[PDB]
Amino acid sequence: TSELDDLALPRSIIMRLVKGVLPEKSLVQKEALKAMINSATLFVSFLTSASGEIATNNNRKILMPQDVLNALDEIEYPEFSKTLKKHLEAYELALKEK
Amino acid sequence: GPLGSMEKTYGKTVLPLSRVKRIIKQDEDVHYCSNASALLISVATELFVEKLATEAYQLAKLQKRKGIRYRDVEDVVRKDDQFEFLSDLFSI
Repeated sequence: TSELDDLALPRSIIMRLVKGVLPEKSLVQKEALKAMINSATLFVSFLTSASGEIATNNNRKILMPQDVLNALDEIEYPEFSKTLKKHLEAYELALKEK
Repeated sequence: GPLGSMEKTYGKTVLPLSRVKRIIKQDEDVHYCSNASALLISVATELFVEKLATEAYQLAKLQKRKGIRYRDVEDVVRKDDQFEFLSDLFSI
């Protein structure tokens, strides 16, 4: 879609994430990087939708950080939870400071 | 630290938040996504990319290759339950 292309996150930042978990000098071809850039967009939407449901089921209009954390269980990515909780704690800590 | 071990700053994403929010805003059912929520969604997306790249590389490695090919990414979506939500994008 032209919609996917319009929404796509920057190719270079995604490339760096990909190469970050691969051995030095591994290559990544165009069709593959593209597929992962587009997959990332669908993941944003996927997690967002599941989080918004939990907000709704809690009769809340604001999609809150705890909704995202609980959505990890619903979309079956609970292995991200410990890392996200660490970010949330640091985020709130920086916020008070800044 | 330069001459020390790598130290991550948590609470930040490498993604451009405006672009992540633009995708978030396409959801018809969401009234408002807070900034803290957007940040967590962004970091989760980083972790997702890493996960997908790792699985795709593992398949490349089994075929004695050093690089990720498109069919590697596709075979990951084809075989792995966690990537079911991508099944339409890859037309499998």
